[PDB]
Amino acid sequence: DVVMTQTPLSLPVSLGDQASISCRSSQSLVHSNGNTYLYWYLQKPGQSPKPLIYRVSNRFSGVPDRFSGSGSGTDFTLKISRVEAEDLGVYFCFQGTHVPYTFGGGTRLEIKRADAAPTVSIFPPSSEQLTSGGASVVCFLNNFYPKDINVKWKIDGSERQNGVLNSWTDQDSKDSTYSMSSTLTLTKDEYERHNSYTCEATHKTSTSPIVKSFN
Amino acid sequence: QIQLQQSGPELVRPGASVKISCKASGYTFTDYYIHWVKQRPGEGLEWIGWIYPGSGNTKYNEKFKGKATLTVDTSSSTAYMQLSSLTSEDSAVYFCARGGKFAMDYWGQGTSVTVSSAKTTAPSVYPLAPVCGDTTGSSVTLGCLVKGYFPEPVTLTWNSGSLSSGVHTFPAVLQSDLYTLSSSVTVTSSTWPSQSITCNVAHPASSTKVDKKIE
Repeated sequence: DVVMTQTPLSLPVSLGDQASISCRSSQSLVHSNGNTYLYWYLQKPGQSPKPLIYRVSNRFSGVPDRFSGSGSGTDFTLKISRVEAEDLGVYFCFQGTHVPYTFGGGTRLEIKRADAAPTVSIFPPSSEQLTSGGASVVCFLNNFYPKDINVKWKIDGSERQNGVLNSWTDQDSKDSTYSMSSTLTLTKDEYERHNSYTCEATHKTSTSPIVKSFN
Repeated sequence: QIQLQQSGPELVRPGASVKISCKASGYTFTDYYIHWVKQRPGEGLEWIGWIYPGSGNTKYNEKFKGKATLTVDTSSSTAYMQLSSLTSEDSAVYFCARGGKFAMDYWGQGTSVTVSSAKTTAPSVYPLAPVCGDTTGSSVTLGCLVKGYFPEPVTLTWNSGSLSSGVHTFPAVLQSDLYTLSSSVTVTSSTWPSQSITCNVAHPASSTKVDKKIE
């Protein structure tokens, strides 16, 4: 299968900015008939992809002139000249020259914002849950920027891999920050077999892990 | 004008089969290819294969041949995709798209296929109150954990509608055939405990819970 690599994978942009995304194939997409089948689509957060550039540089019909594709053989480039809020979403390049056709990983354009350190809060199981037999320890890492955060559960100093479920919100509408929830589920007489539960987070804002804990 | 309008069963048991349709309108069905593409959320797009409605000829992605089977009914200008022997890895959103041989331009809206062994299940809603003592500065963050429900959606509301500021409802994740969702609400330290906060959770497929975060 041909591999398509897109750069960056996340592009913060202030509205009105110029922006460039790139797509590199693991081999030439020039076809024997001379055409290069490199396409670019935009997926906006709740819907189907919409077509933007066909065969490396030709815009589709209603695509604003702001969009421009460039590149040849294996390295291609999309550029947006004055980004607008309606242009926020995920960008994917597509090679149709080799079977199977493959897409690039996606590049999300998002709003630049100042860094914001997270608010970490850990929650022991409820009386209600323990009475029913289970134990979920929940850690909320609210309102941070940039999206890249790495959270781990360590119960009594061991890092627990198994049993945590994570969920992320989209970039906040009136704030531009991100939020994450991490839930660790054990059984009551299993949770009862240890006592400190820690939720430590690593993020750009702090050189030290953000550690919340209890017993 | 041109519309690929999808429709095809969406909650299915593992080991079964599901046939999803894609009725085309606004252009001559026969002149273009229908391409089908799979998207596993939080991720990229995979090309499954195509059909040429004129001849009935197809080409599949090696990965999907045997799993996907592609079919057209030129009398109704509707194209189908049957998936077979479903497993969890098959829960994704599937798209048909009109296109030429090498690439697609206009895409249909998507059909979400969820593979699960569940029955309809009312959620367990759990209050998540602050850990203890050594915590709060200007704010206190409370939370509602609602778990083990099928199918989607739930309505989580904090104080029956007002208290719109400060909440984040995380997207539901399926884990072991049932879903879990969670919500944080951050309020000022002179608001809680004094002023009671309740989380209200509703599940169309069954019935409603209202839970107060005491302590």
